[PDB]
Amino acid sequence: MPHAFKPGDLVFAKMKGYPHWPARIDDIADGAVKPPPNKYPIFFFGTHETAFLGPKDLFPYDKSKDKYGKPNKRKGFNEGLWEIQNNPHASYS
Repeated sequence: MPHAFKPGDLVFAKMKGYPHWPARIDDIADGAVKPPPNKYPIFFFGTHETAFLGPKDLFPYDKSKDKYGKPNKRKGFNEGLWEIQNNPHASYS
């Protein structure tokens, strides 16, 4: 049975106007800006952007990859598919 999300969890993350996007729950670094309550720092593979999102926008990677894990025209997307599959815990700093 599911736990709450934790840093390291791999997901597809949904934002308005984008397709479900390969992404991970980031750790918050010492000195870094904390999310709002009930929100998580989400690192998007490929674009290496961060946004803050609640669980309603977060789709666990393993369950959803068959639906979402497919090339897409958008900039950064296919790079992001490579990262989430081949080195999802790396530093992209």
